[PDB]
Amino acid sequence: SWEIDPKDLTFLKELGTGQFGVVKYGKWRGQYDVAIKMIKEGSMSEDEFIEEAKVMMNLSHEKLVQLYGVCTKQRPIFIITEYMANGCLLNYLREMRHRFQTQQLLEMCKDVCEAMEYLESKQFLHRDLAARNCLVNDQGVVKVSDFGLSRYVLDDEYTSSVGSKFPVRWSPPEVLMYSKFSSKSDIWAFGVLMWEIYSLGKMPYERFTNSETAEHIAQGLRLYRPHLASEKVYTIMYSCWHEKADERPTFKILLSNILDVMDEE
Ligand SMILES: Cn1cc(Nc2nccc(-c3ccc4c(c3)CN(C3COC3)CC[C@H]4NC(=O)c3cn(C(C)(C)C)nn3)n2)cn1
Repeated sequence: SWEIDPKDLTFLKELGTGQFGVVKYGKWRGQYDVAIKMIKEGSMSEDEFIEEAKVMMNLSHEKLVQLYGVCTKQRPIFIITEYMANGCLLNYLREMRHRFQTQQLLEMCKDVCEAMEYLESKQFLHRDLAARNCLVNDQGVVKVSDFGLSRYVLDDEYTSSVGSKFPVRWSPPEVLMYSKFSSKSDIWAFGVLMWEIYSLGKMPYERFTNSETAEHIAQGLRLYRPHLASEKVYTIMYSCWHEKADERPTFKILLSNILDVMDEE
């Protein structure tokens, strides 16, 4: 049921390369757009991912990039997902031609927050939430992508909290200090994502290295208000960065807060 026949795929354009190698745009059965991850040899814990894929198939939300199936009888294995015509949110934000209105930026936050409230309701962690792991469709809707996949990455530079690819700038102090992941580390990352959206894709802590960032966060330094964020919007993103994880909100509370600011606005 989770298996797609790779003979049903037509490959049409290369999208780029991520942690697991090349991703392509194609058609399924001559008709339906898909994205196809071609998993590079050595990059993924494949047997564990294949077992988890059964669970991921049943995650379905309008603001989550849908997993359609896997092709596992051959190597490389393929992961087939919903196709998002406008690519990753980070690059979308950096395209100044869009001249975004702050109401559009708030709606991007709401899109992500609805997806994360859904994953929270299933006790499912994203584990690498960030604008680079969200995607944008042809209607400008933002959806959350590649949730949970961090668990199957074999590259130590990504897994090690001091590795060159670890998401230091999206991590709370208890992750940096103790590798304590929880719902509340996804919360922290979501606040950084809101900051990315309102900063039109600037790098968080852009004047600092990863090592310096970890030191400053531990000492209580925080990101500060982006020029395009109202005071009420900044209060929501800042609430995600309480030092004490248990003082951070849930995604349900964050969603209610975002909807309130939409009414103000
Ligand atoms: C340009 N573009 C793209 C579309 N559409 C579209 N639609 C659906 C999916 C995709 C897509 C999804 C993921 C990735 C790419 C594409 C390739 N992408 C390149 C740079 O930007 C093109 C790099 C990132 C890659 N990340 C991973 O594979 C990945 C990462 N993780 C971790 C969580 C870090 C473990 N796990 N999997 N792209 C339109 N234009």
